[PDB]
This record gives sequence, structure tokens and C-alpha cells, in this order.
Amino acid sequence: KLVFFAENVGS
Amino acid sequence: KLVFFAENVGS
Amino acid sequence: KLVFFAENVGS
Amino acid sequence: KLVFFAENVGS
Amino acid sequence: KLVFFAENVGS
Amino acid sequence: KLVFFAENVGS
Amino acid sequence: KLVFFAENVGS
Amino acid sequence: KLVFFAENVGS
Amino acid sequence: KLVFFAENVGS
Amino acid sequence: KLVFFAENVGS
Amino acid sequence: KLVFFAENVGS
Amino acid sequence: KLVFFAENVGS
Repeated sequence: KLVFFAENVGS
Repeated sequence: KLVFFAENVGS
Repeated sequence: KLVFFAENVGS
Repeated sequence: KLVFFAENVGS
Repeated sequence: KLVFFAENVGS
Repeated sequence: KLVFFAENVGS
Repeated sequence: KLVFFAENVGS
Repeated sequence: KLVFFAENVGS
Repeated sequence: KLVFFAENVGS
Repeated sequence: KLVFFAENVGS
Repeated sequence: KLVFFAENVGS
Repeated sequence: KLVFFAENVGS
């Protein structure tokens, strides 16, 4: 099992 | 059994 | 960005 | 994006 | 028995 | 991309 | 900027 | 980019 | 498991 | 069994 | 930048 | 098992 999550809400 | 899921709602 | 993979296969 | 595969075959 | 799976949703 | 092969043959 | 990765795969 | 391969073949 | 988080609200 | 996963969301 | 590889193959 | 992760948010 493998899970990747990325988000960019950077200032 | 194999399951792949991907979604891109990135900001 | 979400990527998920799961596998259960005899090897 | 969803991809699913399942198999039960004697080998 | 042999199973191959590949996916490219790369950023 | 999915490739599956299974075989049960006496040899 | 958030990056997350988790994996549980026998090796 | 995901690549998966599994095999169970007597040798 | 791996988690990375970065933010820049610097003055 | 072999699993490869790569992602590039680098800043 | 994320690169993951796992393998369990008798040798 | 091998995991590589790199990020550059340097000032």
C-alpha cells in the first residue's frame, strides 16, 4: 500500500 | 487484487 | 495531488 | 483516475 | 502468474 | 497499462 | 507547501 | 509515475 | 512515512 | 514483487 | 521530488 | 526498500 498527497497553498 | 486511484485538485 | 496504490498479489 | 484489477486463476 | 501495472499521472 | 498472464500447463 | 508519503510494502 | 510487477512462476 | 510542510509568511 | 513510485512536485 | 522503490524477489 | 525525497524552498 502506498499513498502520496501534495498540496501547495504557500504564501 | 490491485487498485490505483489518482486525483489532482491541487492549488 | 493524490496518488494511491494498493496491491495484494501472491508472488 | 481509477483503475481496478482482480484475478483468481489457478496457475 | 504474472501481473504488470503502470500509470503515469506525474507532475 | 495492465498486462496479466497466467498459465497452468504440465511440463 | 505540503508533501506526504506513506508506504507499507513488504520487501 | 507508478510501475508494479509481480510474478509467481516456478523455476 | 514522511511528511514535509513549508510556509513563508516572513516579514 | 517490485513497486516503483515517483512524483515531482518540487519547488 | 519523491522516488520510492521496493522489491521482494528471491535471489 | 529505498526512499528518496528532496525539496527546495530555500531563501
